[PDB]
Formats: sequence, structure tokens, C-alpha cells
Amino acid sequence: LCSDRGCENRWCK
Amino acid sequence: IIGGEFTTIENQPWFAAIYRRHRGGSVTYVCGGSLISPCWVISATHCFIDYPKKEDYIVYLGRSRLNSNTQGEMKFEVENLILHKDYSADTLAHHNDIALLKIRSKEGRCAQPSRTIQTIALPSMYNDPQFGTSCEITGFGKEQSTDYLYPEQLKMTVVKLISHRECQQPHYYGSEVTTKMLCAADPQWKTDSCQGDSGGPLVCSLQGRMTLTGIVSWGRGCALKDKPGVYTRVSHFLPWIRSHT
Ligand SMILES: *CCC(=O)N1CN(C(=O)CC*)CN(C(=O)CC*)C1
Repeated sequence: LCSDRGCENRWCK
Repeated sequence: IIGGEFTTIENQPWFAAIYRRHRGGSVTYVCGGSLISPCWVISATHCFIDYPKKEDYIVYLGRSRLNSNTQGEMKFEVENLILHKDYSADTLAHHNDIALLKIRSKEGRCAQPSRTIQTIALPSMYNDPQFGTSCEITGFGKEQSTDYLYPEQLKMTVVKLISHRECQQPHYYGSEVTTKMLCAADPQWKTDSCQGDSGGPLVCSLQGRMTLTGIVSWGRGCALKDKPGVYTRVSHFLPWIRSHT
């Protein structure tokens, strides 16, 4: 459960 | 921006479009921001927290379209990237979600004012419009939650400010919303900011002055019933802003 606003330009495995 | 309408940069002349340059040379859109003085753009820390390297970023002023040049647009590097030291994210809530980008062109210049490039006023301390007041939001973010691409044309919409009373109701956000945040929504839940709008401006007319009241921060989904957009409350960060400027 993540905020879509929050998901910009983020790192992921 | 979910719903709303297309706009043009003369209508939002403080709007800053922030991109990131990748090795290989590809450039992608990151987040919105707002020009608060010739050398300073204000945005949100979460847009940069995983890639806090100022060299990576490109900031455009005077630009209406995502992947095209707008006549009179100015391109900038980031001289100083300043993230809020107390930034933190919970399950949904983002705290101290605020960032400053000192901008400069390759020639060393700050923004030159024009019809398409203007600063926006900061509010005075703890001085926000009354809840129920209409304010505008602006960005290149998703038009629908199901989209995986951003629109080419800048968008805006109008949302109403929601009281802390209402936004802390259990079917809204409970105590995850704090007094350093502002909630704003469409009464019929049809229009809202969304992914890619983060860091851009929530602008309210205060005394016939356009004022940067909020910075797009977080929310549950986009335009979901009982789930307002949540905004960094700029009027509670003036000491932080003034110090680093
Ligand atoms: C739930 C929020 C979160 O943990 N992150 C933000 N983000 C997203 O992909 C949300 C859309 C990047 N994060 C990852 O863990 C990606 C693997 C962290």
C-alpha cells in the first residue's frame, strides 16, 4: 500500500 | 491531474518542470515545482530522496509541454539541491515533504522574468485560506490512475480546501494528517492531483495575490472518495525556507 503521489523517481530492487 | 483542463504556461508562469538525466542520455520527468524567487524552485523531498545528486537534474521554466520546447522557455541546472533533513514517509503520509532547488543556467544566470516566467508569492506565517476555499493545482501528472504515461500538455484543476476536522475523520486519514499538512479535494471526487504532480503548486488567491499555499505531497490513490490530496503546508515551513534561501 503506497501513495501514488510518492512514487515519482524512486529506486526499486 | 485527474480531470480538470489543459492549460498553458502563461496561465501558470511560476510552474517548474523537473526532469532527471540518466546515464545513456535518456531524460525522464520527475516532479513539478514552483519558482519562488529568481534562483529558487521549491518542490518535494520525496521526488529526490532516492537520487539526491544535483548533477542529475534539469529544470525548465516557461514550458507548457512535456517533451517539446515551448517558445521562451529557459533551461537550468541545479546548483544546490536541499532536502528537508527531517523528511520521513509512513504507510501513506509524507512528513516534511519539502525541497529547494537553487537553479542556474549554463551561463550562471537565474530566472529572467517574462510573460511565461514569473515568481509566486509565499504566504505569511500560519496564514492559509479558510477551509471551503477554492485553490488551483497544476502539473504533468497522470490523467487517470491506470495511466502509465504522463500527458504532453500541462494541466490544471480547481479543488476545495478541506478542514483538519474532516480530513482526520477515520474514513479519511485519521491522525496521519498533521497540522503541517493541508487536505484538498473535489466535493464529488472527480478531480485531483496524482502521480507525477508531486512537488507542484497548490495556489490560492489571498487578497488578490496568487499564493503558494501547498506543495503536492501524498494521498491514497487519486480522486478516491473520502481520500483528499494532501499537501505540504507552506505557511508552516517559512523558517526552513528563509534559512536555506
Ligand atoms: C509504499 C511506498 C514505498 O515503499 N516506496 C515508494 N516506491 C513505489 O514504488 C511506490 C509506487 C518505491 N519504493 C520501492 O520499494 C520500490 C521497490 C518505496
